[PDB]
Parts: sequence; structure tokens; C-alpha cells
Amino acid sequence: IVLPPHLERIREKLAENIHELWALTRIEQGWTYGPVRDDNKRLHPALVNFHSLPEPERNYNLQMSGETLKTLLALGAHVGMADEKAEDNLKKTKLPKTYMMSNGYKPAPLDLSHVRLTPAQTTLVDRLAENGHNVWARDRVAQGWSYSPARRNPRLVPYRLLDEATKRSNRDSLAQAVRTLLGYGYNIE
Repeated sequence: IVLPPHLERIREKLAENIHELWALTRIEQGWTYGPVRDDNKRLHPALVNFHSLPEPERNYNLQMSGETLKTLLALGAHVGMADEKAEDNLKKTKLPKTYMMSNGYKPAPLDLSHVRLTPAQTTLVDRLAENGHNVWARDRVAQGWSYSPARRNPRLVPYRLLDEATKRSNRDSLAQAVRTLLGYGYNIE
């Protein structure tokens, strides 16, 4: 079931904030920019503005954001605009210059400190995490979705096989995705 047209804008904004959060998480752990990945020196080429990612990487991120939204809908959630003023009123987290990369990129995820999941929303985050298509893309160090010798990609690790710490990282990523939607003024019921 394709993503409804009225959720296409939020698919883009969601992917952008997920990238900012991912980049922050990496930079906290000592990662810095370089054009070729180096896991010993912790250099990563994705520590750039979202719009400056290679098109295939941007497209993958948009696909993953869209599949969070489609999985919410498959779980029966009602997702719709409720507060048209919320987006204008959003602010970004202002990090110190110690978070800026050599290319001038500094992450600026949304300040969602005011957002509080309702019980039904907490339950939807839990059901997203437990859904059979949820994976940890271990090489991307990120939550993602897998929707369709060796056919399967073992590096997309099903949630049910993760150790507790990585389950917690995966679930928290989905919590921030849902809180991002709420921050932009969507109700989720």
C-alpha cells in the first residue's frame, strides 16, 4: 500500500530530522567528516547537510522514512495534521562549535523536548519496534525497514536478534521518528 499523497511532505521532513539525529549521535562518538569511510579514524562521508548527500543515499533515507509512515498506517494508526501552527514554532537544537565538521556541517536536530507521547502513541512505537520488518542496518548504524545461495542481506539484522542495547537504540530511533511527526503538528491515534 503506497504512501498517501498528503504524507509526502512530512516524509521529507522526517528523513531530514532523522539524519540530523543520526549525525549528532555519530559526532558525539568521535566521528568526523571524510570523503571515504574509515572506521578506525571514525571518518564518515555522510556527515554533511542532508541535501548534500549523494542522491542514492538521500533516496534510501526517504524510502526508510516513508516505510516508518507506511508501517504506522499498516498498524492502523490515523495520521493527520492537527496543529497547523506547530511547524512555524519549532526550534532547532543549537550545538557548540565542537560539533561542527571540517566542511562546515553542524547537526541541528529539532528540539522536541516539549513533545510527550500519549499512551496509544507509546504503544505504536513499541509495535513499530516489534514489527517483523524492523531491522538494524548495522553498517549504517541506523534503524530501518526491510520490505521486498543468499537472497537476504544479513547486515539488515531483525530486531528480534539484536542484543538489548541495540534493541534500545532501534526503539529510541522510532520514538524520535514518531515525536518528530508530533512536533510538526500531526496527531497520531
